[PDB]
Amino acid sequence: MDIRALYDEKLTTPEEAVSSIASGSHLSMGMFAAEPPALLKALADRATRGDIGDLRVYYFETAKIAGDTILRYELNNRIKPYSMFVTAVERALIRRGIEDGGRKVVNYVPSNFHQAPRLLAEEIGIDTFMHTVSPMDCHGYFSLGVGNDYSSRIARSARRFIVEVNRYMPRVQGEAAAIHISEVDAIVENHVPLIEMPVRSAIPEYTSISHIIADLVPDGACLQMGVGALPNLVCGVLKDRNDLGIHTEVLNPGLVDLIRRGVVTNQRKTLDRGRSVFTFAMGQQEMYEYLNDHPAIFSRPVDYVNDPHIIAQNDNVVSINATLQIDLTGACNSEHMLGHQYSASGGQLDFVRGAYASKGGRSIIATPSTAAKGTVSRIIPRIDGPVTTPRIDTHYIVTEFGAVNLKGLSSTERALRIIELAHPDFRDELTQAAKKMHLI
Amino acid sequence: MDIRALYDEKLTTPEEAVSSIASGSHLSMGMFAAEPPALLKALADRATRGDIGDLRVYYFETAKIAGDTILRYELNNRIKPYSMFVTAVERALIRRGIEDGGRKVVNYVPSNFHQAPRLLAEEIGIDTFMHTVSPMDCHGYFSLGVGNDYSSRIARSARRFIVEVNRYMPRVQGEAAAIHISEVDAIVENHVPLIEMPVRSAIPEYTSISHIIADLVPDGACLQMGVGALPNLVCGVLKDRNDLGIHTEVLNPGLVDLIRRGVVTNQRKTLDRGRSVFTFAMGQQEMYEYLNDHPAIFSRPVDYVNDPHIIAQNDNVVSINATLQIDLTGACNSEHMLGHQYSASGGQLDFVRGAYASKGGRSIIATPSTAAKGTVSRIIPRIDGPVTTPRIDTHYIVTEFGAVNLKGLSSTERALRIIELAHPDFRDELTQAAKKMHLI
Repeated sequence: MDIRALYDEKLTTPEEAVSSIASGSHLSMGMFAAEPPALLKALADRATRGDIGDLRVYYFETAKIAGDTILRYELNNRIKPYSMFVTAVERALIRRGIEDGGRKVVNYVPSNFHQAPRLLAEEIGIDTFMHTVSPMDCHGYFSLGVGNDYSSRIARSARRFIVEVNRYMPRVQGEAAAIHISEVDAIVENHVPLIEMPVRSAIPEYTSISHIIADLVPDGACLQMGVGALPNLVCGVLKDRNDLGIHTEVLNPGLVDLIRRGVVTNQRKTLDRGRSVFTFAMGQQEMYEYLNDHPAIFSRPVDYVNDPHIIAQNDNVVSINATLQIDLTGACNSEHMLGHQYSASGGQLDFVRGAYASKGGRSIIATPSTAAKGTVSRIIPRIDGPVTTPRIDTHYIVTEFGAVNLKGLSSTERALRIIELAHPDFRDELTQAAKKMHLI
Repeated sequence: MDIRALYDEKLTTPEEAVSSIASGSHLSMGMFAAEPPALLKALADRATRGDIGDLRVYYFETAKIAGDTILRYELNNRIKPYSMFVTAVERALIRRGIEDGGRKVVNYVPSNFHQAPRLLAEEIGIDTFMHTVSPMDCHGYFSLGVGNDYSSRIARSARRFIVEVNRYMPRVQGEAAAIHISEVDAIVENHVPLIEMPVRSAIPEYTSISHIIADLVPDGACLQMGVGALPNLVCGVLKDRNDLGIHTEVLNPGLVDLIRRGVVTNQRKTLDRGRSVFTFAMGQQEMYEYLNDHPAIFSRPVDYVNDPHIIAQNDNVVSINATLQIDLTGACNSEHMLGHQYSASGGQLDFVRGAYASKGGRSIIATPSTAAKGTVSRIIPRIDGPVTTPRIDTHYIVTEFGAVNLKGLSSTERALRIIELAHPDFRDELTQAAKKMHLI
């Protein structure tokens, strides 16, 4: 089996590589940084030329890469976004559509991220899959790098798999993370830095928040850190710990810093002992570079990583997630769009459930108590509509004013303890609302 | 070892049995038919005489026995309902309380039923547990009979366990279903028929619904279903099947009929092969008598039965649940009280999740399309507030007009297909609503 010959055989231009994708078919691509820019630019060009139509693209975790190519508003009639998370890119599209005669331009597909591999392969069906990969090694394998998720599965289930080789994509070890040249239909090469998450600055509230959380992290904790600035930054208060583990949905810079520092050994885990487990990674160049050939990091597919039964196997799980609002029932909301709920597709609830089921486990959902320079309360009477984390599932809630374990508390006990986590400026107003709702 | 000597030492009157329960303590009891009428009457009398106070009662599945005695409105100032399900009994109390100067008289404790054993025993803590049991056998064991649920844990974890022996309570085999006299603190005897779930008349829509559902059940299916005329009718249609299995939260007369007919054999199950598994039972005298000493019926605790990971290990699970409303997003609502959501505490979602995870599994949620002589649609634009089954979890929905599998469908595809399950009188209005909501 000659790999070098197979490679040359499949190597081609972005233009020719995407030239065969059928109108009326289903396409998917990797998450975030994995989105292949050369391939997506060439696909967008096809649409611009009017050479493809009715192409449904099903995907999670949008990046400017897709935002600026296939997803551009002008192509919305030809490349139809079947978005499975609604992010800043989709929010902008949706608002533009509303302005343009109330046009629906984003087709949200409700789902559980943890079920994405089966949903895409079996319910939806994907004909073409495209993903950035690390360069082929001397045994004929590419790596999915920062992506496993549903990507490992759809790379195989799709009729055609097209890869974009990028020397900047780290070579990552993981379950089905390695792709043999024989599993690939076409190859293009494009060496450019991976897209980064924005770096964010700490706010004063994070000191209290991080301090409160630290007191809640037991010896040998097995960490998951949710998306957002808060869990990424709170991670740093654990610099002084030892023998921590990682089993997380998203691998972020804060977690990788703990690995770098030797804080994370993974020696107290039941599953994947000795290796930090994640399903996809987002960060900056320093983090991406560090992942390359790292023998103590191991990606796994999302249907493993985000299975609460699997999460719970490891003792002393600590899940730290952020939210946008907490209401007086103890329900939480991470959705930016008022009156909508797309964020429930995320893996937050998987870890809320999984951490609580872990022996010695704790789920923490945290937020500053206010927004807009202290003028807006993030502790509210009642969330408008369907929630992200239901009140029956919430475990620990934290603001800069303290922590409350909600499990086993009555609705009266909950409302009273939650009001005390609000900023003093709002407690009277919240107490009256609770009275009106008959929560107390 | 001398069990008759132990029985005689522990045997007492209901009045004496409940006399040492502390004020300001936590009491729990069995579910439904499990509630002990003589003990509960004696406890209520104790409150009436002003001899106990600040007694919190934590419980699920209320029955007339509880409503008639301890839960009587007039005793609300001494015996505090910390209800974990809100049923007809609590709805009546809540409404009466609002009328009576807007008083809060029921204190809902949000939870997952599947976590009840741990929540009651650990976060909440139970000082006294009371449960009706079958007569002591020659080895010194009583059976919890109709109830396992969280009862088998709390009978052991409560600081005192008081039983009410009733020869009408069947001797049921199960995991931790049998409790030795050495584990019982006091005994009273009260032989009276168990309370029955009322038999309700079928509505016309159930004929079509039971056939659509039955068409979705293959031979070898492993069934879970609720109580009522509809499930009874479904079981009626299923009388022609073979080698069905049972793994259900509640065991009902319909399922027991299939056992009696030899339709249910449990030979195709992966877990508990050969035995019908349930966590509590509700029905009529004929069904209760049938459970007595049945070697092929096996109760198990709710943290096993309602664990989606456990449910999913059996192939071809079919979960059949009812709902009150379905909205155009595919979310379902089972809560009777407008604007509120107490029904999410029930096990419906456990089985929605577990059935989908099962190999060949299907979760079905069914409702007639209208209410009130066809004047009100049960298919609605949008549920008012938090839901029972989230749109991200719904699998199959059914009305008298057919069935839809929602998995993998966009918001537009869902709305369009769901409207076709609504009564013709409402389809135009629902389509308009869908457009306004920007679903389509």
